[PDB]
Amino acid sequence: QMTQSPSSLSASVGDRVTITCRASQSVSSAVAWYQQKPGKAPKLLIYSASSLYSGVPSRFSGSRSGTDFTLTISSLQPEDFATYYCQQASLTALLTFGQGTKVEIKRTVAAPSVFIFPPSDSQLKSGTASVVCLLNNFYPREAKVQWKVDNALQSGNSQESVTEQDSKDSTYSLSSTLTLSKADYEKHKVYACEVTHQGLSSPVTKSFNRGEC
Amino acid sequence: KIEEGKLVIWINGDKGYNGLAEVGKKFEKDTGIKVTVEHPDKLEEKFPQVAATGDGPDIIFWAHDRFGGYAQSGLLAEITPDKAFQDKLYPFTWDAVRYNGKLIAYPIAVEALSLIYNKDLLPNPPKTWEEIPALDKELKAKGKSALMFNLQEPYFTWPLIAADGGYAFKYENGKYDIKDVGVDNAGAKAGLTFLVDLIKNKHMNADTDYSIAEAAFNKGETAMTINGPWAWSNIDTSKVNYGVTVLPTFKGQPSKPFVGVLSAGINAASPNKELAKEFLENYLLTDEGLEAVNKDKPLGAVALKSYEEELAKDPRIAATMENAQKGEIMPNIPQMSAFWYAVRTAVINAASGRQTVDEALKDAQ
Amino acid sequence: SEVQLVESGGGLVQPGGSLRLSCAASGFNLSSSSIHWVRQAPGKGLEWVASIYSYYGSTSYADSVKGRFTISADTSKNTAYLQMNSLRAEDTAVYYCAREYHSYWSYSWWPRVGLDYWGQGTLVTVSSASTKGPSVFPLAPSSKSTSGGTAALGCLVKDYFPEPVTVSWNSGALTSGVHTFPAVLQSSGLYSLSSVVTVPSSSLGTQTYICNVNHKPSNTKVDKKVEPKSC
Ligand SMILES: OC[C@H]1O[C@H](O[C@H]2[C@H](O)[C@@H](O)[C@@H](O)O[C@@H]2CO)[C@H](O)[C@@H](O)[C@@H]1O
Ligand SMILES: [Cl-]
Repeated sequence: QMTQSPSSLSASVGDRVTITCRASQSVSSAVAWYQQKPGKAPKLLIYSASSLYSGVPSRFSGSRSGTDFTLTISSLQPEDFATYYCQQASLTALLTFGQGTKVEIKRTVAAPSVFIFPPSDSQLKSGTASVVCLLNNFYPREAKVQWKVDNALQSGNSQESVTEQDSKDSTYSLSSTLTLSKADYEKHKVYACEVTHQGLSSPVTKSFNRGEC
Repeated sequence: KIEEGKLVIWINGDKGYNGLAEVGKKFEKDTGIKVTVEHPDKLEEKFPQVAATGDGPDIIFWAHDRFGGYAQSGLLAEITPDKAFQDKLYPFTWDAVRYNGKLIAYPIAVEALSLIYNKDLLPNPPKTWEEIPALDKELKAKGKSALMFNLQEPYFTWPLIAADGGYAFKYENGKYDIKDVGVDNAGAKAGLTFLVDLIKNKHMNADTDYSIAEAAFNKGETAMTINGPWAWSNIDTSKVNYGVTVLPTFKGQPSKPFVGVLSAGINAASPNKELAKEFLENYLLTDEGLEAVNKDKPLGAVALKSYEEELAKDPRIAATMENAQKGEIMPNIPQMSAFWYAVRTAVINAASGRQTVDEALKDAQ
Repeated sequence: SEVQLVESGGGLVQPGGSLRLSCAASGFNLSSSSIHWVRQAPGKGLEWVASIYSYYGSTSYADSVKGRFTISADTSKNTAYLQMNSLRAEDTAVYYCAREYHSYWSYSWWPRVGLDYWGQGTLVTVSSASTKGPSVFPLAPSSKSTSGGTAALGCLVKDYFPEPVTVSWNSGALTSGVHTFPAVLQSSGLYSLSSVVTVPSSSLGTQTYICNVNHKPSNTKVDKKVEPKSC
């Protein structure tokens, strides 16, 4: 087991960046670091804990401190925003990858604009109802969406996905879909989605009433 | 002829032979079979001489590099661990004891040299060999010295010789070319020259051996030494506040220590092969057997998988395995004893000044 | 002569089925290197699968594939293989092959170093779903949209298989403020995604917003006009 931390970190061009993996019940120093961009294969950075792979720029370096292995980027460059993976080869000849670390572009905290969408009539025509909550252009990425049906908490009946960091304003957008059968959708009246974000002083709630207008 | 109904074991005098004898007393308690542990001088040279005539110990312990020569001469029994037992040790340690496709010994532990430093005299040990002369000049003003280690055995100087390019035998396309020896190339010459300059400028003494360097470090007279895990227990007794860390780099490249696998071979002449197998598999290569030897003198990174959790609690072992990560497992081919004898003569002749570096390494070639 | 690895054999397979991947190497002798298979489930991290790791041809596997996958190699063809049997939904992923080599290795392949060359990856989908085109529904702008500001609308593309779908707006003319979200795999085995866009609230009654959905696997092309709901 290779515990990688943090799962995501925000930084600016010129920053010194540090990523650490902790090895458990292991004495191997066969520790490598990889960089991966969206849609591409991983690329080797460091091997043997501290050896710089040929052709990799000098700002990348590895070190070991006890059971903790760290990748350092001395001066973050624009092409260095990506995901990084640590990897150990155990003395038992097993490979383990860390969970990964997203290095993303830091910017000013920005609260989301929240919208809620009722299921269309053409969908209800088929027996299922999807309720969509939109969080537009926020930062940072951490956000909490809570669905409430007649002020009752929901769990296990919603899925969400997030976009990549926007190429110009460096923000995120999130979409959450509340899925219910047409029978259960018409048993209730008030449908709300509650958003908790650092840019919001208090949770914002967007709601509608079933079949009003 | 070897006496039937008991075990005689040879192991080097720097290892935990008293702890190993405690495992033999447990074997004697359970089975009634007496185990006698001996540590004769130059046992890696004595064993091939007495074993060839059908004498010697039942079991011989040494690093894996000498066993290929013993196997070629027919002096070792092929060992017979089943698949379940082989799955109890790390695969790379089994690779170290394969010769001509066959297992010729039981792997015990992985050994590598580390830099050992006195934290009170030197809280930030140097990262490069190149900065040691200035450090010594500073410490000599205070009646101390920077570094002392064994200059009589090439094992201790090999990490520096190999750093910039020196090697033993060339390996190419799945085999060694035993006529292609790398003891006198540019990389080897650079490393040995740096050692000789340390001696010419009186930062080290050509006469320093194992005992002298050990005494000097354990009394706080020198700030660093180079040694393996077996030496840590005597440092614990001296109460020096020591640390274990990575060997220094040379010309920007890591030191490349040879990695040894302490291994146990069974004398082909032994009439106690079944007893020897039972002792090694079910008494030594257990958590409690390795613990008993380790309490006497640390073995390093023991080959038994079930012990890795305990090893990980010992930060000296992580340092040992970081130096091993930057090194190479020794060949075990029969030509290794000739390689070692040649490097030993070249280092001694160059360090003493009776020959230049070029003359000594040319004679080793 | 460049080192490279090329995976093939990916595709769609039913749960319980079998699939054999191939990894063709060039620019180096595969027999002197270690060869590893590593997979990456959609949106997830790297997961090591199997290796040939020693001079003697020893293999190792991750626990999640042990007994079901077999790694092998044909030295005469400089190719490695991953035979995958009893496949499950959780085995869906991009499968990468990667080599590990150290020039000082001998009969001992020590120390273990980095995976320096990877292939582009081949995609394996394990599912019992049939090809199905999506039903596109409007996400009508709210009737209480902040005036003098910005309103949100979109279309919901639901219940299709397999990936992918592409979504545009006004035939590519409207690109500013568009977010097409990554698809989600529903418990039914079908995918679903949304594509939204923000527009001025004063243009809801004067401008036309049409989302164009394309699902090539089923040859479905929908245009869906989105507009406020009538009461
Ligand atoms: O110096 C030549 C010598 O090196 C190695 O011996 C080591 C041994 O591996 C260690 O366990 C420890 O006892 O120190 C020895 C050096 O004095 C090789 O194993 C040996 O064959 C070789 O002659
Ligand atoms: Cl998120």
